[PDB]
Parts: sequence; structure tokens; C-alpha cells
Amino acid sequence: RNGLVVGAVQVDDCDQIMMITDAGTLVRTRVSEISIVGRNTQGVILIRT
DNA sequence: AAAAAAAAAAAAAAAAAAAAAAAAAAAAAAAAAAAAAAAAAAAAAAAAAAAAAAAAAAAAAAAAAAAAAAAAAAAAAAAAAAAAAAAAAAAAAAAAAAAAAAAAAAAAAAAAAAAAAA
Repeated sequence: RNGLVVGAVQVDDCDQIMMITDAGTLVRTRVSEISIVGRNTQGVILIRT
């Protein structure tokens, strides 16, 4: 897509754990995973960084 | 023959070092277990190969979570001042091969001496 290019990382997570992500240019963040709903292997949703 | 420096007399100031003996620790150098790594054998799971198949991307289309707009408000990060940590550049150095000067052994031959023959 215009926004999405290449799949990067896959992490298994429960419904109350956080996902910390990093960017190549000295940027990161810590997000709560409650606010995103599972979907069936075909879709694009929420931009977190 | 003039200048300069060493050394020695005797009361003063002030320092430095080598070993013995026992018992414990701390460096520092070795054999020797012990496991990576590598060479050279047989051996055996994976790709190949082929036929056969059915599970998920297309396609229609609603709708429901969404990313831009608007607003208010909090305050992370960036650049400018200073103040420390830590590493190349350059120069210096102590043993260390090279050279030169003095001590001990060497015999050739003779002065002086000691000793004895007729």
C-alpha cells in the first residue's frame, strides 16, 4: 500500500499486555493492546507509530 | 709563575642497607583434564519427481470503525552554554651492539748473583 510496504515483526500477545515498537531513526513507543481487535489475516488497521 | 679545585684535619646537621628465624598470603610459571575444532570413513532424511486434489483470493455490496478537521491544553525535545571521559599524535628512553684503552701471560736474552773446581 501507500502506507504499508514490508511486513516486519510478529509477536504473540494477550488482551492486557503492551507492544513496544522501535524506528530506525532513534524513535520508539509503548502502546496498550486493548484498543485493537483481531481480524482474519487480510486487512490493515490502526497506525501505531 | 698566576688561578682553580680536591683532600684532610674535628665538632655539628641529616640520612641509607644486607642477612636469620616461622607462617601466612599473593604472583607467576608449569603438567594435565577437558572440551572445540578439524580430517577422514559410512551412512540416511530431503529434494526431486509425478499425479492428483480442493481452500482462499475475486467479485457483489452494506455498514461500522475509522483518520482528517476543529479545539483546548500539557509540556517532551532541541540547540546553546558549560563541564568531564577517553583515545591518537608526537616525542623520549634503557638495554644493547659497536668501538677503543688497560691488565695478565709470554718467552729471547743478559746483569747480577751464588756456588764450586783445580
